[PDB]
Amino acid sequence: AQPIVFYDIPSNERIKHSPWSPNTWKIRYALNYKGLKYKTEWVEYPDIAGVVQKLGGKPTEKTPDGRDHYTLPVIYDPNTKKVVEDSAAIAKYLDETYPDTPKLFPAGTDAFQAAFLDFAWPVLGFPVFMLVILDTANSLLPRSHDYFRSTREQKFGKKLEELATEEEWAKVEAGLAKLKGYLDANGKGNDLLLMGAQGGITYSDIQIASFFVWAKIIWGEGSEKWKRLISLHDGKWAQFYAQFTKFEQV
Amino acid sequence: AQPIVFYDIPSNERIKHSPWSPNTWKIRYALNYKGLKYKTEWVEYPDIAGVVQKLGGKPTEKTPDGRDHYTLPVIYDPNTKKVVEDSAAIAKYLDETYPDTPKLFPAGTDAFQAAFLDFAWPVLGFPVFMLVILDTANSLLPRSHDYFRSTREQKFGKKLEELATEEEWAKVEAGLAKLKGYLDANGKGNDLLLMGAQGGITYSDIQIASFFVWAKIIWGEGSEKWKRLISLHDGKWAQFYAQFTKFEQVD
Ligand SMILES: N[C@@H](CCC(=O)N[C@@H](CS)C(=O)NCC(=O)O)C(=O)O
Ligand SMILES: N[C@@H](CCC(=O)N[C@@H](CS)C(=O)NCC(=O)O)C(=O)O
Repeated sequence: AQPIVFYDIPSNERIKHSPWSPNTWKIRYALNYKGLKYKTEWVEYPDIAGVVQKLGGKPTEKTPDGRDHYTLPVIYDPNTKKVVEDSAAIAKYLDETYPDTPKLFPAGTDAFQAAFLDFAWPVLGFPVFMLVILDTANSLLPRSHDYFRSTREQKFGKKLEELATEEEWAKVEAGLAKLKGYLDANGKGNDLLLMGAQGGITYSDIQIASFFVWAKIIWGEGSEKWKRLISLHDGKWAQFYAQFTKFEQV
Repeated sequence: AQPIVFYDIPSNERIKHSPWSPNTWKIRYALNYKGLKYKTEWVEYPDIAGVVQKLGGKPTEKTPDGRDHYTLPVIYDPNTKKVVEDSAAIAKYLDETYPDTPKLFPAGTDAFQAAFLDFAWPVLGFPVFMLVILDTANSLLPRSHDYFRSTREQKFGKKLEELATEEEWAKVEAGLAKLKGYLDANGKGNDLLLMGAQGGITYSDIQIASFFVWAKIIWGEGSEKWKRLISLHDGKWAQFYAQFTKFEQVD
C-alpha cells in the first residue's frame, strides 16, 4: 500500500525541526500506534488554508467573525483516494479504513470519548498552552512565527510574553488532579490508561499524551520545566507518558 | 434477600410526597434498574448528618470551613451489614455485590464515566437546578425548607425566587446541545444511550435521566415548563427520557 500523506507544521533549529503540534501529534501518534505507513508534508501556518483548499479538503470550524477556518492535521490516503480533516475524524477514519489495526475508538466508547475530548482542552490543554505558547512561537519558521504571534496575541489580548504564569502552573496541576481522579476510578493497576491495563490505548489517552509530547519537545526533555510537569503527583505522569515513547517515530 | 434500606429526602403535598432529589434518584434508578428489593427511609435535610453518623456512615465531602458534610443517598444493606454513601460509590457497590444484576459500570468505562459525571453538573445539572430550585424548596417539609433555603441562598447569593431566568433556559439548551453532540458520535440508532442501543444503560445515562425526572416531578408532567424542556432539539430528550420511566418505581 502507498504511504498516507500526513500534513504537519514544521519548526526551526530551536527544536531541531521536530514536529511539535499537540493537534497533529494526535494523528502522528495514531499512525505510529496503528503501524501505518505515512509520509509527512510540511506546511507553514499561513499556507495551511491554501494547501487544504488545493487538496479539496474542508475547514474544521469558523473564526469568530464567521469565516471558514482551516486546520491541520489533514491526511490524504492514496489507498482510498480520500482527504480527511479534523483529528478526531481522522482517527475514526483510520479505525474504520484499517480494521486490522488497534482501535482507538472501541465499540461503546464513542460518546464517552467525545465528552472526554471536549473537556481535555479547557481542563488541561489550555493551561499547558499558556506555559508553552511563547517557546512555541520561537520554534516556528519566520513566516509561521509572524502569523502565529499576530493571531494568538490578537486572540488573548496580551503579548505572548505575558501568558505564562504560576497561576497557569496551578491550573495544569489542578487539571491533572482531576484526570488522576478519573483514572483512579479504574482501580489500582488500571489507573494509567482510561480503559485500564488491558483496555489498550484509546484516542482519548493519545489526546493527553499529545499535550505532554508538545511540552516536552517545546521545552526540551532535559529542561527543568519539563521535569516540573512530569514530576507532578509523585511521578504518575512520567509513568503515564512513558507508555507513548515507543510511538514517537518522526 | 432482605430489602436494602434506602435513605431519601421526603416532600410535602405539592408533589404528593413523591421522591424528587436528582441525587437520590440516581440510586433509586439503580435499584429499580437492577431489580433489587429495597425500602425507603425518609430523612429531612437538617437530620441527615445525625442519621448518617448514627448509622456509622461517613460524610461525603468537606465544607469550605473544613467541616464534614453528610449527604444522601446512603444505603444500609442488611445482607452485608454495610452502610454505603455517595451515589457513584453506591452504584459501584451494587455492581460488585450483586453481579447477576445489569451493570451500571461496564468493564473499561469507570474512568470515562468519572469524567462524564464530573461534567454533568456544570454543563447541565446546574442550569437545571436554577430553573427548579424555587419549586423544589416549595416542595419540602418546613424544617427541610428552612435549611435548604438558608444554605442555598447563602451559596448562590440571591433569593431562590431570583435564580430562574431565561439565561438559564439558554444554558440548559446549550448543555443539551453538547450532550446531543457526544451522543451523535455513536451514530444514528445508537444516539440515545451513551454506549449505544446494544450497550445498555450506564450510571452516566442515569445521571442525565435524574436531572429530567427531577424537573418533571418538581414542575409537574402537565406543566408548560416540562413540555418546553423535553421539546428541545426536536423532541430528542422526550425520547431519551422515555427510556427510563419503566424504572421509576416508588415503594
Ligand atoms: N479541531 C482541529 C484543530 C486543529 C488545530 O487547531 N490545529 C492548528 C495547529 S496546532 C492549526 O492548523 N491552526 C490553524 C490556524 O491557526 O490558522 C483538529 O483537532 O484537527
Ligand atoms: N456527592 C454526593 C452528593 C449528594 C447530595 O448533594 N445530596 C444532597 C441531597 S439532593 C444532600 O444530602 N445535601 C445535604 C445538605 O445540603 O446538607 C452524592 O453524589 O451522593
